[PDB]
Amino acid sequence: KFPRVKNWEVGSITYDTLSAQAQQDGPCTPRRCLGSLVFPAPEQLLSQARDFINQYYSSIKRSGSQAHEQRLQEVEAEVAATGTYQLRESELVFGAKQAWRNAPRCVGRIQWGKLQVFDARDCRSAQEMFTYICNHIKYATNRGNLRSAITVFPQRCPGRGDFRIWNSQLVRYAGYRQQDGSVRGDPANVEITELCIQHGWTPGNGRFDVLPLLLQAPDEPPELFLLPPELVLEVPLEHPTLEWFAALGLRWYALPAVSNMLLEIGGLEFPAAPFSGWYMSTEIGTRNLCDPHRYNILEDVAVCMDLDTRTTSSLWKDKAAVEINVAVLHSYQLAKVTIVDHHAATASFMKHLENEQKARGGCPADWAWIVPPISGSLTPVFHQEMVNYFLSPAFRYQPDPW
Amino acid sequence: KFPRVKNWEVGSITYDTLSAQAQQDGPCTPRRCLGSLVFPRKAPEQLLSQARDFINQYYSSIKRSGSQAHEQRLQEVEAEVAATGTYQLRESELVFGAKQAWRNAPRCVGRIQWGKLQVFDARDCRSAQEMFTYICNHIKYATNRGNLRSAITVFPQRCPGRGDFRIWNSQLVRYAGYRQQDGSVRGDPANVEITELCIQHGWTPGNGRFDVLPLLLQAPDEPPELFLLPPELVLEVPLEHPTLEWFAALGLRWYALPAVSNMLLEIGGLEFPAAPFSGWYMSTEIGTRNLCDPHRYNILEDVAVCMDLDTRTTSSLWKDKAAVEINVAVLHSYQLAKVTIVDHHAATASFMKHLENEQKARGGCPADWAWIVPPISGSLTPVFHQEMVNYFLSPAFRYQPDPWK
Ligand code: HEM
Ligand code: HEM
Ligand SMILES: N=C(Nc1cccc(CNCCc2ccc(-c3ccccc3)cc2CN)c1)c1ccco1
Ligand SMILES: N=C(Nc1cccc(CNCCc2ccc(-c3ccccc3)cc2CN)c1)c1ccco1
Ligand SMILES: C[C@H](O)[C@H](O)[C@H]1CNc2nc(N)[nH]c(=O)c2N1
Ligand SMILES: C[C@H](O)[C@H](O)[C@H]1CNc2nc(N)[nH]c(=O)c2N1
Ligand SMILES: [Cl-]
Ligand SMILES: [Cl-]
Ligand SMILES: [Gd]
Ligand SMILES: [Gd]
Ligand SMILES: [Zn+2]
Repeated sequence: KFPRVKNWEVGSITYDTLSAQAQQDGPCTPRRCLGSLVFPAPEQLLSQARDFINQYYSSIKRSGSQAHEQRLQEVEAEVAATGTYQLRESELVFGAKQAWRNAPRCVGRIQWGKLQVFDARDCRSAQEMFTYICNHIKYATNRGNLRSAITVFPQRCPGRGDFRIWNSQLVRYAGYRQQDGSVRGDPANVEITELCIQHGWTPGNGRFDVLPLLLQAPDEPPELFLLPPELVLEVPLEHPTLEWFAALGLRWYALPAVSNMLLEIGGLEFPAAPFSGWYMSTEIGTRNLCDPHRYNILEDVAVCMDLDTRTTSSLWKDKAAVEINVAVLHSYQLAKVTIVDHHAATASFMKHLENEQKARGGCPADWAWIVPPISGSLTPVFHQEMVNYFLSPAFRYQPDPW
Repeated sequence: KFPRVKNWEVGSITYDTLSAQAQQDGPCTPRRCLGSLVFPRKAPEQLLSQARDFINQYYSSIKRSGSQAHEQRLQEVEAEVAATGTYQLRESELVFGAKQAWRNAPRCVGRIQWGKLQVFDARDCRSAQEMFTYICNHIKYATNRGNLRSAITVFPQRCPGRGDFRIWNSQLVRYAGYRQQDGSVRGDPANVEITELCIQHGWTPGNGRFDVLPLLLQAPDEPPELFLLPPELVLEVPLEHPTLEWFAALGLRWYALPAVSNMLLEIGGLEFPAAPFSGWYMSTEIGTRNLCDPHRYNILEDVAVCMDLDTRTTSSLWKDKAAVEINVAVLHSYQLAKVTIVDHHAATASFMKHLENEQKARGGCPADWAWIVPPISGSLTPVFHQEMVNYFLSPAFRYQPDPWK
């Protein structure tokens, strides 16, 4: 049947009819659920291309029109002639927005219709890739008034290497392996930091050293590019009432610009299509700064707050985490950099689910990722049953290029 | 092959081979995951296969696989099923099966304790009055003046020709929820339906926020019978906060003993529709879900206003701050009352140890990530960073239909 989906806070029931159109298989079976796991031929391409073109023409209310038929014939004729095809720019924009819309782990999808799409499919060199990336960062950052954007580099094609951005985000802090095995800076980025050093980057020795970009043009080794510091907007973290918090020297960057995912549209694959929006504050204050395998600053802050750190039942961890999240929100607002707290974001996502139920009959959503990492059940999404499935166009994980 | 399971905090990787023994289907398919749904679902040769599997589990657990006793029990069960359509557990098997069902429960974070369970054999029970006796003795034993002891009381199994024993209440201790004319609820909205059933069956209702409900106890083929718990049996904890002195004036309280009474215990193909079990609370159950859920007592905004927090904008994180202090109050108050309680940090740390133990003992552990991760401070706990595999093993505790529907 269609899954029955309940909201336990309100008692409201929906049926996800959209899931019946799920393209690819996920990791679960009737025997066991793997929903919590982080990492789950012209005929085939033409089949995906036709489904996408049909999708697009349905969305603009032109199904079965002459333009629809003409576009299908164009795609068939191009695949027959070349083994691949080119998206019209309107289709690329639609495809990128749909891939965002379809992303089950994105709580920010209320924004999905508002996406600046930079068409870099004419890109030829890593140097030009860098210029596109800087223009993206400048546009999206917008002096702190963040604007969602994606830059689409040339698609994958047979007999030619991919464009790749080796960095997982356009802005990443270095992580330096110390002699005793610990990390200075961001442990998430030890591997890319060492790759940057291997390719000729002179490392810093700070906790928040912005990494250079490793940009790979087809069939070339990656090339190192330094981001101009004026392009990388950062927010020093301070707290509204804990005056010592600023002295901790914590900071984060304004622009979450994810650069290692593959964008798939109509069977075409764009291995370099960095996209950016703005942060939800728990990403910074809870995960990046408090994860034990990231900056792991929770106990430092708890020491500064004079909390009792050797009984768990004092909830010192929870109190310290809240004040770090408060500091993130306060600091981005003070700096006039767009940020959304986890209450506002989850409330907007509930509105999104409602919109999508009416628009498409459901919404693929990954509960474990949508529910924020603090205050889970204080947010409405905790009480919302969700159905997780894969629709295309999509953003996919892909192997690291090295 | 077997699911590869990663802990992202440590980077350690295991394979859940136990999942290959999953005995029932869950709700997910390769096309879509339904892991976040609360309620996923809903003979002689099938009974024998489940019985043989269970007997094999039992004899393996005591390291007597292949013994004459093992073979005799298999033959006896097969003969009993052939002759009577069913069979009876030996007392030792019942104890093992109850503990296994707890061990197998994917949504239970407290399973480090699974070997420590007092099993009361009430399979000789004959009436609702006798059910009440067993229940009162369970509550008394389990409460233990606040030094809580995990226990289960197993009433007679389902059997053809005879209705079931059922406890209609979802827990042995529940606060009444009284629907008001404006649609609001006085008391616990979770219990509106059982409250109305108690009233329909002759209970004179209170009008408080924390009125302990009577028990509706159903003997086979009888309408349910109403029993009031002696108030001295029901240990309760008044809630205060160590530094927010007005908090005590909220008049909030909760009960000591979580005693779940509406789940079905399945052991070796046998079904025990009345098998209430109790342990102790994890503090987030009370302080985060029961008190702060918008559809439960919903106290968050009133606490936040009394804390003088700015409730006009969400980015002050007033909800988070108020919820933390409510959880502090629960922990402080139970400790002050000398009633066993575990905070979510301690509980999840112990569950990580349990996962480690079970990897070695059985090659895996069925776990429901969405239920194991606490409802506040999720990623501050180790379980958030632990990938989990959810699957159904038997013996098991299962949901079952309400007996009035
Ligand atoms: C506009 C504001 C946005 C907000 C507040 C937001 C929020 C988030 C958050 C909190 C996550 C989880 C990330 C993590 O935990 O690591 C996420 C995931 C994701 N976002 Fe959004 N997002 C926004 C815009 C966008 C845009 C513009 C795109 C693409 C066009 C996008 C695509 C995705 C994808 C594909 C994921 C899944 C990543 C994965 O599976 O690892 N998001 N988003
Ligand atoms: C000893 C201390 C224990 C602690 C701290 C504990 C903790 C928990 C918690 C926090 C939940 C989630 C409940 C909810 O959110 O509604 C749970 C569920 C569960 N517990 Fe445990 N538990 C304990 C003992 C037991 C015992 C003794 C049994 C049975 C013999 C048991 C069986 C279960 C089952 C079957 C569930 C799943 C309920 C469902 O699926 O709705 N637990 N436990
Ligand atoms: N607002 C936003 N955010 C956002 C959205 C999508 C993806 C991400 C980044 N997702 C990172 C997931 C991750 C986290 C930690 C580790 C890691 C690995 C090794 C050691 C320690 C940590 C690895 C990964 C990727 N597998 C952020 C945003 C970005 C663009 C638009 O909106
Ligand atoms: N420590 C323990 N705890 C625990 C363990 C298992 C089960 C439960 C109770 N599980 C409650 C689930 C629930 C929550 C809210 C509603 C509800 C329904 C309608 C409106 C509002 C709320 C309904 C249900 C039952 N489906 C507690 C414990 C009990 C026994 C041993 O250990
Ligand atoms: C193991 C577990 O899936 C992992 O820790 C997940 C849980 N939920 C998440 N949710 C978000 N938004 N981001 C994450 O990285 C994760 N990590
Ligand atoms: C919709 C969602 O499944 C529901 O709110 C779940 C989430 N996780 C939970 N986790 C626990 N421990 N208890 C619950 O009742 C729930 N409820
Ligand atoms: Cl990030
Ligand atoms: Cl409860
Ligand atoms: Gd000091
Ligand atoms: Gd005070
Ligand atoms: Zn699943």
